[PDB]
Parts: sequence; C-alpha cells; structure tokens
Amino acid sequence: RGSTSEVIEDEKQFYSKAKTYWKQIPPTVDGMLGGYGHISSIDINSSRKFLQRFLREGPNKTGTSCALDCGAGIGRITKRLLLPLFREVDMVDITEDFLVQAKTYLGEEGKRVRNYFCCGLQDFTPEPDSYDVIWIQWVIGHLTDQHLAEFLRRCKGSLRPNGIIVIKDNMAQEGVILDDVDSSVCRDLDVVRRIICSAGLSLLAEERQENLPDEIYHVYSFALR
Amino acid sequence: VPRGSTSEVIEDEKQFYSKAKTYWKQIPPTVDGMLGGYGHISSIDINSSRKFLQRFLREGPNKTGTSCALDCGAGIGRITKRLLLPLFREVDMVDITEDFLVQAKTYLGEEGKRVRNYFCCGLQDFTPEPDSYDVIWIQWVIGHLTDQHLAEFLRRCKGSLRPNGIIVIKDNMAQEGVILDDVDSSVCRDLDVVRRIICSAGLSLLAEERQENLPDEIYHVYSFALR
Ligand SMILES: Nc1ncnc2c1ncn2[C@@H]1O[C@H](CSCC[C@H](N)C(=O)O)[C@@H](O)[C@H]1O
Ligand SMILES: Nc1ncnc2c1ncn2[C@@H]1O[C@H](CSCC[C@H](N)C(=O)O)[C@@H](O)[C@H]1O
Repeated sequence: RGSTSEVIEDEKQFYSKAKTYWKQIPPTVDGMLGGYGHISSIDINSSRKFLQRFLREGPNKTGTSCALDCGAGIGRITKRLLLPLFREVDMVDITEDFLVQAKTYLGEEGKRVRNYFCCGLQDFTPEPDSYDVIWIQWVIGHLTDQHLAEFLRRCKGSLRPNGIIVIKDNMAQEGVILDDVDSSVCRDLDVVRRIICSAGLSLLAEERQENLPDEIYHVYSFALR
Repeated sequence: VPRGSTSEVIEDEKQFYSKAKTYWKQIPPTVDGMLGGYGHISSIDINSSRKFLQRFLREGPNKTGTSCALDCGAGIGRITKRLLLPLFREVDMVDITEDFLVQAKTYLGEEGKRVRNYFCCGLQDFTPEPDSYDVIWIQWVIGHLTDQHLAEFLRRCKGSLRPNGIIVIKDNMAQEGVILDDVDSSVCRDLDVVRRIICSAGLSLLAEERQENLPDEIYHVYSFALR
C-alpha cells in the first residue's frame, strides 16, 4: 500500500487506539523509546550535530530564542537537545500524564518551558511567527497523510525568519505499513518527501541515522522550511 | 527428564519464600521494577488483557459483574490503575511488599480512592472473603507459590467469587517442565503442569490465550479464564 488511506480502515479508531496505547505507557525514557532507552544518547548526539549546523552557519542563521517539541512525551529531547540551545521551549503532546511527568523530569531547566500544550497534532495550531525550530520526532506515524500535510503547513506559518522544521522518524523500505500494536504507520522516503512537498516546504538537508541496531527501521532526519 | 512439580526443584520451602520476600524488598516501586526491566511492554499487556476480559463482561446468562475485583500480587497497582479501576466500581489489592502498597497510593492517583482494601500478605496466607469478587486477577506471581500453596490459594479464590465470577491467571509458561529462578526465587511451569494445578483446585477453563507481540527472548505468556 502507498498511502495511509489504503491501510487505515477506520480513521476515528486509528486516533483513539493510539491515544489509549500511550496513556498506558510508563512515563520514562525507555517507555518513550519502546525499550530502546539505551540508544537515547546516540540519537540525541546525532540530532545535536544535525541541528547545530543550522544554528551556527550563516548567512541567514537560524535563531535560538524559542523551539517547539512536537509529540514531546516526557521531554527526552526537550531536556538534552532543546533546552540547552534555546532560551525557551514549548511542548505539545496528546498524553497529559507525560506533560505532568515532564515538570519533574526536566528539573530546574524545565522552568524555561514556556507552554505545555496537551493536544493531538492533528488538532494543534502553533502560534504564527513564534519558533526558530520546530522538532517533530517519532510521531509523524500517528497522523494521516492529509493531517500530516496540513499540520506541516501550519508549522511553516509558525516559523520565525530563518526558522526550520526538523522531522526525525522511522522510514519504511517501501510503501506504508500499519503497526496495529501502537496504531501508527511507517512510510517510505518517497511518500514522506511527497507529503513535505504538498505542505509547501523545501528540503534543506536529509541524513540517515547511523549506529542503530540492525533490527529496527531506518531513521532519517529532514530539515525543512 | 523434565521436572513435573515444585517438590522436585525447591530445596527448602521456608527459604524459597524468604528469599523472594527479600528480593522484592530491594526492587524500585516503579512499572519497570514490576516488569523486570520490560516496563515498556505494559501497554501491549494491558490492551490484550482488556480484550481478553471484556468477552466475559458481555450481557448474557453468564455475564461477569463489575462491582469488585481483586488484584493479586498487585505491586504498585499497574494493572489496578490501567485495567481494573476503569471497569470495576471497587478494587482490592494484595501484595507481600509493603512499600509497593504505600507507593500505590501515589501511583494510582485520584482513581485510587476506589481501591478499598490494601492487603499486605503472602498469597499463601491470604483467604479472600467469600462471595466478594466478580474478577480475581492473578498476574506474574503464580511462580512464587509452591504447587500445594497455589492449588490451595485457587481453591480459596474459588470460594470468594460472586455468581458468574471468574479467576484470570496471566503468567509465564515454560516450554517443558518446572524451572527454578534462584535470583528472584520463583518457578516457571509448563502448560501441562499449570493445567494440572488448575484442575486439582476444582476449576475449569473458559478460555486460554497466548500473549502476542512480546520480545522473542522472554518466556511465553498465557492467559487463562477460570471458574
Ligand atoms: N496525535 C498525536 N499528537 C501528539 N502527540 C502524539 C499523538 N499520538 C501520539 N503522540 C505522542 O507521541 C509520542 C511518541 S514516543 C516519542 C516521544 C518523543 N518524541 C521522543 O523522541 O522522546 C508519545 O509521547 C505520545 O504521547
Ligand atoms: N508470595 C507472594 N504473595 C503475594 N505477593 C507476592 C508474593 N511473592 C511476590 N509477590 C509480589 O508479586 C509481584 C510480582 S511483579 C508483578 C506485579 C503486577 N502483578 C503487575 O503485573 O504489574 C511483586 O509486587 C511482589 O511483591
């Protein structure tokens, strides 16, 4: 199958089952990463190198005043990637108890989290002209093709000048594959690039994550604006 | 050959129980502690348990009630919080580790106000009140009882069931025999042994189901619904 419309039988249930699944996940790094908490550092260190080139290389350098963490969970990325690099961070996640745990997990530096938004991305509108970086990691599989394109268009309008959107997520070898366990899909590169294009975004950089276990989906980062 | 009963693998019953009590006393009161480092599989487990259980809550001549459940070996209340409290008006918990029951008060949150009794007792010494529970949930703790104590506990659970009540066992199953884990001081039994014990307790199987989507390296997990 080549689209979510071909693999999702019931859209209302696709979303309701996903919300149920994460409501039942322990609010921990290993819970966020499906038992691969031990590779969080490998992930974060690679993301930081990917991101830092946009924050330090001009002309038209990306700014560091505010970032948005989408599907942020308990704040694994907010804690170790975003808060050290941005003066303020907003978080949005559908699971309220993860945002509650984030207040504890993030500690003293979490005081610089400006907004905690409890909302599904498909229902979320980031404020216009607000974010230098919008980070979307391991959650795009929870939106339909159409809702993903529409959300990315809203994100584009929330970027400050020189801002970027970063997508980091699992990529399927071919087609669009439904995971009936957590109620998410995985898409191949051509599908994702097509959705990015439909949202009016340009691809600035693309990089495959190295040093991951051989058994898991390949992971790619895309920088967009 | 393969061993067929705990009386072939347990050298000293008093020490089998005392070692287990000491082991759990030093486990963190967290979902990852409850699940032996596999905390991330909790939602897979809860979704399967709910689908398994809801079959028996359907309207009909044998419909299981929703007034009260008992969570056996409940730990901090992972199952009470995610599975049982949403479906039953009240829930009782029983566990040998006091500080898990203390932590439960925090872990369960506002809905924890509907937890009625917190029993701090080994299952082998616990006698639930007759005619009190619609569902008795026994998950990942049967390996901590001897064959004789498990059969007897199931007999006492049978007496505590309301009309149309059920007992659910969900636990690790060995491919063959009875295998001792001398770290946490528990056994893992094969399906034939477990079925033998269930039958000796005067219980019968309504349903039996293997748990899907688990990591390949761990013991297989089965659910049994009993009355
Ligand atoms: N429709 C949706 N909208 C917003 N968040 C969603 C969502 N569906 C699932 N989620 C959230 O997406 C997260 C996936 S786990 C990944 C967590 C985080 N991005 C990290 O890398 O550490 C969970 O926190 C879950 O609550
Ligand atoms: N003899 C015994 N009687 C009652 N509880 C016991 C016991 N031996 C061990 N336990 C308890 O059994 C639990 C095993 S961990 C499983 C916890 C819970 N059933 C869940 O699935 O989330 C621990 O909480 C431990 O304290």
